[PDB]
Amino acid sequence: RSYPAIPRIYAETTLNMLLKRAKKPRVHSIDEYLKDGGYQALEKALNMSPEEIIDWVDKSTLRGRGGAGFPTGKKWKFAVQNPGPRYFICNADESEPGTFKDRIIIERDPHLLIEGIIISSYAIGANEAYIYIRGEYPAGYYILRDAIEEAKKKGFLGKNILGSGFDLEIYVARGAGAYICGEETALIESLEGKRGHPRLKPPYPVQKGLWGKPTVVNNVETIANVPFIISMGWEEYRYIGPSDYAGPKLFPVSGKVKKPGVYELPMNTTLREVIFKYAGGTLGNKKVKAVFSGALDCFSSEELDIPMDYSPLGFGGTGTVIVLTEEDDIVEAALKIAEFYEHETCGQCTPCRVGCYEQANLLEKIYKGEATEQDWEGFDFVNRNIQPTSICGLGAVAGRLIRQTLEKFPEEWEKYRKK
Amino acid sequence: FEFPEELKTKLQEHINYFPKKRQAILLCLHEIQNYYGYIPPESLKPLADMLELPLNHVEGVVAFYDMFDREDKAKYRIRVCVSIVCHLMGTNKLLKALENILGIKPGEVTPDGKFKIVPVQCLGACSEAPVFMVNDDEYKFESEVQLNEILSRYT
Ligand SMILES: NC(=O)/C(O)=C/C=C/N(C=O)[C@@H]1O[C@H](COP(=O)(O)OP(=O)(O)OC[C@H]2O[C@@H](n3cnc4c(N)ncnc43)[C@H](O)[C@@H]2O)[C@@H](O)[C@H]1O
Ligand SMILES: Cc1cc2nc3c(=O)[nH]c(=O)nc-3n(C[C@H](O)[C@H](O)[C@H](O)COP(=O)(O)O)c2cc1C
Ligand code: SF4
Ligand code: FES
Repeated sequence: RSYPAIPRIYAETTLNMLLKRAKKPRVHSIDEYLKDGGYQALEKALNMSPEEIIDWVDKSTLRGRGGAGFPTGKKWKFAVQNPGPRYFICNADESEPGTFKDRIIIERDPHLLIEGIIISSYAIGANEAYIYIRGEYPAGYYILRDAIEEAKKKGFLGKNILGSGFDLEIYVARGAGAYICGEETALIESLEGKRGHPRLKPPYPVQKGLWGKPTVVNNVETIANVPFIISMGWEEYRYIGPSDYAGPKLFPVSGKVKKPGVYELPMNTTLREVIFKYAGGTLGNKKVKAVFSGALDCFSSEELDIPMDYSPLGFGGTGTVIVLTEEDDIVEAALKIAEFYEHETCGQCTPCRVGCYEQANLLEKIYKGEATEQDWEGFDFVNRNIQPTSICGLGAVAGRLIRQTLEKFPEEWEKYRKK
Repeated sequence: FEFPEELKTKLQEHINYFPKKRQAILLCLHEIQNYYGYIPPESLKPLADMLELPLNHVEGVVAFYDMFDREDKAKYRIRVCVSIVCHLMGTNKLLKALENILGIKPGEVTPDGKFKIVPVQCLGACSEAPVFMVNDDEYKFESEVQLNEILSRYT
């Protein structure tokens, strides 16, 4: 079986959990997975009640790895308070800049993700599950389609799984180039065969989701933790990292580091340790200027001693680490972020539609030294006014990272004002 | 406009795959583009009929999703990431090397209709920056010599 070419992303682990097999850049098929005790957590899960599974996932302290860190067990509890039929959705859209953590699991250990989907679907009583994978991950799509067939042939999917009376089908949908289809309500709209337009929340998908039914949406990485929680038990899982933000976490590190790639580390690791202890420090040993947490936040070199956890002062987000060094122009980097939001706004909300466009248009004038005094004042105003009336997280953060560069690098921005 | 039997059967497979016909819309458009090298505007009405959707719903979907191209026919789409990491690590060097080999810039198609350079947002392979795709295959750009050898594999 031949798949499209994929670059071999470097992967390293100190925990040997999500990357036990995925640290090797190749597809691990079902026989190899079974030899490691794969699908044995599913067999144990089918001998537990769905309520006991929700309870262990809750007590494990597992939090959403898609970026918001919402407690997973609590999300599942909300879905099961509502009458069925219910749906389970694996979010494999992964389109945030600098983020390549989820593809590592999909392309190398698809049975870890599949086992997690089966247990999670069983826990919430869903008989249909969906993987929504971005269109620019074609190898991941083909790998998943083949792994699901391998699971079906071994009796892990279909009707009456292992004589449990539990039925499940996993469908794989493909995206077609929209970052907004990563937002869970736009993802659902896309699964329903429409334009990827987010819906006003509340209702959250656990109340009204796919076809208006209770729906759980979880990120690939969140799901890949579920077989470990069942296999080890929640207590053992909770000894990994801080007991309040437990478990392995994947950190996609890129930019000006000696060893760019994915690192599986506990969340008590600091940002400084991620860069210098694990990613081998910086290219040419240049000083760190900034760390971009995807297109969401900008951390300065004064903020490297923070933990990589979901605490109020932790790094949070997806764990995405884009390293910029002393030579990198912050204004040129801010322009790339502005261009990203300009290209990805769905355009439903007027301040987001016009503000994402104007922020990039005016920042480009500033960068080229063609901005008037009015363009400078206009850029400042637009940056502060993308969020009003926004119905999703994109409009709420389109100006966030850029505003942080204005506050943290005033001297560099001031140089452009005089240009 | 009528889909050739070989394409029509593949579209029917996608339509029968999901519990509801309309959920197959993106898989069908991906299939149409793969077959023709673009989305022919005349293909939208027979597809809308197969999905049991109004034509304007299908038109709105094609306009929304960035991978779909209704204007230029290309055998190979060279998707070049122009986002933050690849920009920092050498997108301009990759774009100059593509200009030296093929004589085209982003958004342009070669006169033979073989290659089109498509600038895209983050491809999720940032540790391998600068990243590009040649249809479904993905690569890290190393140099013009390395790139030239990659492109020679697409006939
Ligand atoms: N792999 C990738 O590339 C990747 O993961 C990229 C992600 C980029 N994103 C950009 O915005 C990240 O998303 C992040 C915002 O994402 P969100 O869904 O708007 O966040 P929310 O806090 O609304 O919800 C988080 C999850 O919990 C659920 N939920 C919240 N309250 C609930 C409530 N009362 N009852 C029930 N459910 C409830 C909600 O339904 C969703 O399920 C941003 O923090 C970036 O970190
Ligand atoms: C614009 C935008 C893009 C997002 N993209 C993704 C994505 O690619 N993958 C993902 O799992 N979550 C993404 N999210 C977050 C989801 O809406 C949602 O919080 C998540 O899938 C729920 O899973 P979790 O609790 O396991 O993290 C995005 C959110 C927004 C606002
Ligand atoms: S905030 Fe922006 S991306 Fe989100 S729904 Fe409104 S226009 Fe679309
Ligand atoms: S920024 Fe180019 S692959 Fe992510």
